[PDB]
Amino acid sequence: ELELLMEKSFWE
Amino acid sequence: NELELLMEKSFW
Amino acid sequence: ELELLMEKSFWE
Amino acid sequence: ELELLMEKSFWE
Amino acid sequence: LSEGAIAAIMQKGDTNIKPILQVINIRPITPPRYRLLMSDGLNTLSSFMLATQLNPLVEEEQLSSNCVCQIHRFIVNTLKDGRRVVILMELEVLKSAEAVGVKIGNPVPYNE
Amino acid sequence: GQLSEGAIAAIMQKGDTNIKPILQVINIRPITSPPRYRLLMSDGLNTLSSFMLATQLNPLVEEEQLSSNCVCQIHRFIVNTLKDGRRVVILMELEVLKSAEAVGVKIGNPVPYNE
Amino acid sequence: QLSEGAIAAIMQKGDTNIKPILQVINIRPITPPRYRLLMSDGLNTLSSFMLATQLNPLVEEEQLSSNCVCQIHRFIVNTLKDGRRVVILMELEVLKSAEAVGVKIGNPVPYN
Amino acid sequence: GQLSEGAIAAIMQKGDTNIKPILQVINIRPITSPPRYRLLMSDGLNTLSSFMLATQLNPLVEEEQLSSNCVCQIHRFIVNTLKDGRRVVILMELEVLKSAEAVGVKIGNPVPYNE
Repeated sequence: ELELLMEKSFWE
Repeated sequence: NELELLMEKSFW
Repeated sequence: ELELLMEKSFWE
Repeated sequence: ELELLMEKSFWE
Repeated sequence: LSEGAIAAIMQKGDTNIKPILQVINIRPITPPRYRLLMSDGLNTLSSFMLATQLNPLVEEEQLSSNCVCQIHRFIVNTLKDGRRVVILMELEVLKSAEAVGVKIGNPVPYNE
Repeated sequence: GQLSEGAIAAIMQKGDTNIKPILQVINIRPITSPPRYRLLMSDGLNTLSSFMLATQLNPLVEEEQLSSNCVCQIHRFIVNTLKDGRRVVILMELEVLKSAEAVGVKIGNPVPYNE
Repeated sequence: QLSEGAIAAIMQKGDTNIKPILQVINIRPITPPRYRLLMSDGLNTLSSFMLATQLNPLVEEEQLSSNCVCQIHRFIVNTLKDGRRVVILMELEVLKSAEAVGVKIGNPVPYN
Repeated sequence: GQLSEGAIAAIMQKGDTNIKPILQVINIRPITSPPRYRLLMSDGLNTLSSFMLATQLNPLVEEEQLSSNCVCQIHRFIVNTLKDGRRVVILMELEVLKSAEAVGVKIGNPVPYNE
């Protein structure tokens, strides 16, 4: 859950 | 139209 | 350098 | 401005 | 703002503080999940996730860019790569975005 | 209704930078090294030519994104006050909201700022 | 070798006998595509240039691209409904490739 | 084959600005008024910290789009040469091509620029 929500940069 | 369409919008 | 620039009118 | 910034090391 | 709180959470993970932070920006990951860029006045950090239960605070604009809030309950999870993420579970908005009007100070990214 | 009426007077008088006004470009003139652009802007109520473009934004002028009659939002600016008391606005960051072609005309009936 | 002052002259008086040497600054397709060009004479730049459809291969095979220098051998000037003048490029020769020029020449400003 | 190997030496020696090199950010440190960000950059061959970010790009840093290990393309830069002969690059436009998250590590084994 958290791993996927944080794999991207905050701003695209 | 014709040439009016090509110049209708800004370059970028 | 703003002082120098502002010594002239916009058009002149 | 740049001379003053570059007077210090990257890690200070 | 609770200057130094971001460093402390990232370095010690002490849940037992209730820091005052400023929201700098909020971005959804798309039922939306909201990730926040927060400031303690000294540092900013985007490793904040809003618990789903708090979504109405964002959607009704209580929590928005520049507002000042106090965090009452949060937890820190560490990802596999070693990065820490803060999950915000309970908070109160102390001053609205409109009342504060601007970013407070000149915070720089947490870099340690 | 599209422009931040009164923002020019606000900037000239108060000098505060915590606003992101929407303005119309009326004209752009180079002072010529990269050229430095000076702008005559309108907030719909007043016009004023005491605007300088940050060098970083020059490509917007050169690519015609920022041109006469375009509508833009100023995201960051700096105020400088000359010895003689005139205030100059340095436009640091901006977004063109509507092209000159899209707008097509000068918006409303602005008068020169005169206080 | 740019024909400094040629764009201003063509926009004012439209003398099709000027065979100007110009630099391409950028090329944008309007959707077969029609290519509009932002051109420079070293003094001014202007985007009021359309490439005749028959010259599309020059763009598509990269002979005509950003920074190349070309000579206009044949053009016509049209005037739109709003009074804006547009140059249709009918015959040109690329004198120096984008790669050989490598850079925008000079500090041209928009034709005003 | 991701980085413009040799671009750092080329800028320091030639001083030419007509290239758009692809570089990796190694570290970013603020000099503290908005902060001014100084960058330690890699071209895969060399590292060097003679890079200053234009303040217009501070949001890329502050929103963490530009951070350690990201790969970016420099679309516009300016060179200035100090009294002491050091060249300093001011980064005027850049695009993050791959996030720090996606790259994850320093690319290769660059050494400090040393000529």
